[PDB]
Amino acid sequence: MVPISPIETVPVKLKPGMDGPKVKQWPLTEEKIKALVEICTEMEKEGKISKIGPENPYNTPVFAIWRKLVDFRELNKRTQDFWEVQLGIPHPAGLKKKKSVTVLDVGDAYFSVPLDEDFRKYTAFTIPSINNETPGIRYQYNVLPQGWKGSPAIFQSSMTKILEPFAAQNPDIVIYQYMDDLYVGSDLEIGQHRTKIEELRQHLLRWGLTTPDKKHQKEPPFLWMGYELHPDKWTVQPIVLPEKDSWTVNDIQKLVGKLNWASQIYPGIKVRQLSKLLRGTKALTEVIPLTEEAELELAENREILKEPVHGVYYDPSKDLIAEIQKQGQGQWTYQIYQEPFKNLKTGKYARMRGAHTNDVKQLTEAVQKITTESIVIWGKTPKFKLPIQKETWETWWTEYWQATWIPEWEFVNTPPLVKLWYQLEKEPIVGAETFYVDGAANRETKLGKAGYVTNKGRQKVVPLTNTTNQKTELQAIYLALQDSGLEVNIVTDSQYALGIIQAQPDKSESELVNQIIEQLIKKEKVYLAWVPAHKGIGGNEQVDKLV
Amino acid sequence: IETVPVKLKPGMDGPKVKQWPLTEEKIKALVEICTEMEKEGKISKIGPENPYNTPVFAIKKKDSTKWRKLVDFRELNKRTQDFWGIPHPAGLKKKKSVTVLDVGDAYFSVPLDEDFRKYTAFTIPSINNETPGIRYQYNVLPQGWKGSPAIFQSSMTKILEPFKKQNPDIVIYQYMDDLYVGSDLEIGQHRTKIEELRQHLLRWYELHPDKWTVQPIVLPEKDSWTVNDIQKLVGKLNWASQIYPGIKVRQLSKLLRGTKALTEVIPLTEEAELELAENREILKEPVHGVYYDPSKDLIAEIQKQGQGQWTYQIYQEPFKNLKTGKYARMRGAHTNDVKQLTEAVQKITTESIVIWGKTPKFKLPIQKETWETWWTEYWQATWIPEWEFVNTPPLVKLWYQ
Ligand SMILES: N#Cc1ccc2ccc(Oc3ccccc3OCCn3ccc(=O)[nH]c3=O)cc2c1
Repeated sequence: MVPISPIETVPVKLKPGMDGPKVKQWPLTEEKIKALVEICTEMEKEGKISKIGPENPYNTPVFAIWRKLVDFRELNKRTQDFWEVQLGIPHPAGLKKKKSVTVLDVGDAYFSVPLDEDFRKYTAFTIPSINNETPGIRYQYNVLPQGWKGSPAIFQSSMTKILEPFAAQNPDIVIYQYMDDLYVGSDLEIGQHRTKIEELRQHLLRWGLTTPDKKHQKEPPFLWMGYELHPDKWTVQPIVLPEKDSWTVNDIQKLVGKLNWASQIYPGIKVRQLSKLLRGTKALTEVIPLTEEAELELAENREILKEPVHGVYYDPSKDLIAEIQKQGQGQWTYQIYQEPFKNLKTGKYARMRGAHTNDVKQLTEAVQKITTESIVIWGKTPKFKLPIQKETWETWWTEYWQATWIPEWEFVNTPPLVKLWYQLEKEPIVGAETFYVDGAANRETKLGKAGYVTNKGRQKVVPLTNTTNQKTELQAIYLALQDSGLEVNIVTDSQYALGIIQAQPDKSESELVNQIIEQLIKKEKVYLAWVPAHKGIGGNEQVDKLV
Repeated sequence: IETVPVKLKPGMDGPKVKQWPLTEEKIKALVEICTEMEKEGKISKIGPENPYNTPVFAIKKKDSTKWRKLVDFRELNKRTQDFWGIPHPAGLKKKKSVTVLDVGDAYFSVPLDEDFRKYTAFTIPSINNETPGIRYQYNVLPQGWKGSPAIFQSSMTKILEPFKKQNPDIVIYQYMDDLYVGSDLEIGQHRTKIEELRQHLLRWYELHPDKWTVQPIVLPEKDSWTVNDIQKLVGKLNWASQIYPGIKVRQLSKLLRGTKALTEVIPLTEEAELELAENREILKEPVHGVYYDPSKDLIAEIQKQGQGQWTYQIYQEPFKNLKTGKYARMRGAHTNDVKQLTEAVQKITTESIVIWGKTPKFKLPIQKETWETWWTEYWQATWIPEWEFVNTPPLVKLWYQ
């Protein structure tokens, strides 16, 4: 008998201040009991478990579905936290093409790895005897139990520790380790490849690990985590979109999820109109009707998902390029590729929740997102193609009050183009009329007034119902914009309005702000000045709108 | 050579903090560095039984192409027990010149308390989560930890004892992995003394605090004022009234009477000139009742003035500035706002360390996502401060300009 190498155990403790689980064993049918007896007998013969004495206070419930099922939920609640390596998953677009790729599954997976003996007494469970006229049969685990909290992490770390020297001794081949499967790859010849596969499974066999002896049970394409992995390309598993004349909130969530999943390779996926129906959630049962926007959008989604699209794999010797397009209504789409027309992957960005905004900011945010994603997947920042002129970006970031940056990028001309719709003067305008504006409102009656007086004698006051101070202060400025020439100076005491306008939105949720913007767009020169209210500042008339 | 027992604060588990993505080159740099450190016993590989994690990344200091390992020990620091205290050298800021030295390599000589080592666990990440990250833990005193200088205080005292007994006029301060040395010598004599001290540390960044002071509030001096000029002036004075008690603007506001064109010149009345003069006299004096409280946080606000110019204020209570300044230094940052901001934050933090012996909480004029995406690309400092993000443009921008 060849002395296979042992495996050092991972020391495991319970959470501090807690003791091992003790739970009452469930009553079982005689059939179930017999089945469990046979199974546990076979397992004990294999060495996965061992009988224990009455001394052990701890117990875990066991069931039969034959296959046994040990409910370790309580122990999991009482077991220590572990370091999980499954946070995030490898994205197929990040993989590098290999001439040969073989799959070795680890049959006899968790049961080939020993458990820390000091912890085995906490995994104890009992089998109810027939008619309970004898003491139940007591067992404990000697290996990693299925369903236990610490099994996957310990298994992964152990397998890594075993594989490390072989990997170091074979830099010319790449080995990926995922759960109960190992994926080996190489740019070598097919014979040398199969040979090194045999070497690897031998090396694994040295620790007493078994791999498929026959021709490997799985071959390309690989169906993995919703992906299809072909030799020369990758894509997603076929979409499933339910069609029903009555939609619930949960169905909307599932549809949104599947569309978002499909959007990583299918360009032009839009999900806004269907996501707007997820306001007032937490009720999974409901009937939500469709708008024409949502129906046309879903029809367009069925239009894009009509024919299959494939992404390619990553070649480090070629540059990484990300191109962005504006779709409207705060929607943005992007493609990451190296060769033209051959995408590595695609995606979308939706603007955040805010009262005001402009295109340049959203573009910046989109770029940040793509940058982070690209650093995750390929470990580098891609060169960007943006629908914005160099001069536009220049003016924007030079005059913007916040600090802002975009990595290396070039201008691609693919309308709509992102542009600055208006720019405020830095200095008062000579020969331009000066509108002193003001607005006020009564907190009780919600009645107010908004208006202006100018240097040329021009005046206006307009009475308003159902309005607030902020609204009247905006309305005054809007009035001044309406009744003035292509060049105008405007004096206000509204820190609110000045803040809004200095934020430079091209679009807003407030119709009044939108109208002010539309006014600013039509203007040639606009200087917006500010003064403190109620300081007795001449020309600024609180007395005109407070009547 | 003898480990001192270190615990955490009551009711606090060790830090679990997500490791953020790194570029391939930084990953490779960290792999090389950590391999070497492992070969030197400074760190050791750990298993899955360790849940704890602290962020880590790579940088490049001034005048060096060699990558460096920086660990974001912020969470661990605030979760680590308070270590005891040496009163801050209030004369350090009063000195003519101060030179900062990196004494981090010294810490790796002293071993870390065994039971505590599991809290310093960190992960070298992998691209695309292909293989599980390389997990390490520290065996010796880690750089960036607040306990490392506290433990090494005795040793550092013993090492710097002869130099202190030699030059009583030289002030020595220590913060984290940095040693601040103040004096009143000449730049050449300064550099030679620094070589002497570094050689004294071997066998075992010129900064001039005098060229930096606080800043007053100045008003324009004009022969002729337009309506706009007077409006802005009134705005600024009105703002400054929140700080200085006796500021009055009624006589200047009296000039604005009526509705005129913004570009129209208004001659100042005698009362207006008098009022303006009084306001000047008031602004020349310092601020009433401004004290420092060691039990209160330091807050720093930074405004972008454009053209590579930046203004900043350090305070505790609003309108009670402890320090003000204006960073306009341009090195290689001309086309990048974020780099400028990062260097500004570093400089202000350093000044704060020199004056009070602790870092301020920043209020950065940048979107969270942008800053979080790029700030590690331009960070040369061994420490890190805390920061928040102001999304609303401040009106006081030109009032510090
Ligand atoms: N964690 C993880 C994980 C999960 C599933 C995987 C499936 C296939 C695979 O494959 C690879 C395994 C080792 C090295 C290079 C690989 O893929 C490069 C691209 N590729 C793909 C499929 C194919 O048939 N041919 C190819 O060239 C690696 C995998 C890794």
